[PDB]
Amino acid sequence: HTSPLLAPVRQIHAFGDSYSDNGESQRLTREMLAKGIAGAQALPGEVYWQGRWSNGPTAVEVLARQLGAQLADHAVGGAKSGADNYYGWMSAYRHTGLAGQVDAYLATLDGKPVDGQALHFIFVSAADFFEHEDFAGEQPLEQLAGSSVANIRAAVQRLGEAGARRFLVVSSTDLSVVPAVVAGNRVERAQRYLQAVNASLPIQLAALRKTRGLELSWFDHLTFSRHLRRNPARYGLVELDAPCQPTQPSVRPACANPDQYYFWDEWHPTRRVHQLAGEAMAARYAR
Ligand SMILES: CC(=O)SCC[N+](C)(C)C
Repeated sequence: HTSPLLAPVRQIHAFGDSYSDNGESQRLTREMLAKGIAGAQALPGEVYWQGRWSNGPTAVEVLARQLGAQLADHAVGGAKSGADNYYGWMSAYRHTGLAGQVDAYLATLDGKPVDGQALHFIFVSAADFFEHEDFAGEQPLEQLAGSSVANIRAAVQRLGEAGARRFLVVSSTDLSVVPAVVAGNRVERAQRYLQAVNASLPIQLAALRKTRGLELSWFDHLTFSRHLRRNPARYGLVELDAPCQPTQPSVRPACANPDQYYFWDEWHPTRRVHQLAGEAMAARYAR
């Protein structure tokens, strides 16, 4: 039996990575390029919609629309769970990881309290895995997952310390079906990492929720994607594996029917999947 819906939401503060970013990586990389920061690149790039790492709004943007909430989206594409980014060259200008987004949010309150009614939305950890795989991190995956979990728990604790009371934390996504992971022959590594994060993180968050009297909702993105991918026609999806917009090894013309595709590029879902995800996340809350 379902439990009572949570109270309505009028303001979201979002923290996370390319699965949430609604323009920050674009703004920050333009700033870095202007300053001549060594190794800077324009992100996300030309085959993306209005600075989102997709062809349309991210899940948290759709969540805000569904709930009748204003969104302050602090998320930065590439953000790790700790202080820094997949893009190592950003650290010279800004710490854009979850920990750095939390520091910047708390430092910019301008003598105002944290809004105890605002939903603090956290969606991070994929970049920890992509960085470890792409640049040969030596940490065993079980230790990398434990660091991801610790970093997310520390973020919730630090936001709660400052006055936050309401959270929605998203699980790891199914990294094991990401086209770049499939192409890297890294399906089993992704499965082991995401299972370690998803078993441990909700245990840690439940303990913290009780200790600090928080309203903290857990969104299991893996259950969500397994249901979509097992029953795609129900959702109007046709292609679950091929990116609509190939970028590796080079950019090729986009598919004609992007709303029938799961993946936009080799790492990121389409606007259609972000829409279903944001509707699914909204299901725990009253409008
Ligand atoms: C989940 C993210 O923030 S990743 C963006 C894509 N990347 C792994 C190639 C940096």
